[PDB]
Amino acid sequence: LPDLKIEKLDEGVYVHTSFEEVNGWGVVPKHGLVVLVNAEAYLIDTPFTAKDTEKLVTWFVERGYKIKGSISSHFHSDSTGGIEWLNSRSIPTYASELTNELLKKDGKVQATNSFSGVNYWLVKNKIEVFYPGPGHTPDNVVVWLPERKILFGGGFIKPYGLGNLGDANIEAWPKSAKLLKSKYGKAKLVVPSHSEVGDASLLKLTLEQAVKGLNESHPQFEK
Ligand SMILES: [Zn+2]
Repeated sequence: LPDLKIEKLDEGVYVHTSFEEVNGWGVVPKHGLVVLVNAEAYLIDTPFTAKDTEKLVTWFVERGYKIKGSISSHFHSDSTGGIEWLNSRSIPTYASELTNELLKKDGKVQATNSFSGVNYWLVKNKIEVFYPGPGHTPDNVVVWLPERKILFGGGFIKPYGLGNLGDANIEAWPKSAKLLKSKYGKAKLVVPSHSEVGDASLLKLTLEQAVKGLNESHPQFEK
């Protein structure tokens, strides 16, 4: 597996990329963010492993930016894998009430802090968590950075295929995607879990991919 990567996306916004091997297919990249706010650091999604989470946190902490919290966008391990490590270090972790209930049901360690409702400000004026409704999973949320107009979309953003439908709600996804598109059409950058970073157009494709999945009711390179 490739080493953890950290790449600048905007002033005070970094994409962290961690990797997981899929059996006989290959390595798949997972994107999250580190957002620097008021000279402190916040994780948007954790890496899959405690090792990568520790590497990521210590990297910023050593250099003078205290880790103040992490928010996980949904219950899947690619978003929550580092919660155990963070809790073990007394670093505040956050996830929605729905996400914590799914973690609990799945026998996974929960975030220390939860929230509910459509909007939740993790940092006032600077980090907003938004629940568009069920889609990729029943609990999926997105994270908005109003100062940079950057949206972390995570697994909800599926411009080129809905992917693993094991936990998806194909019935609700179109309505959720419509709501998200209407809410953050102003986004300059949209960050998906695996696919390439794009512009607000990703919100359109997702929507059309949702409405097209309903009807018909790792990446796939075969063509
Ligand atoms: Zn997922």
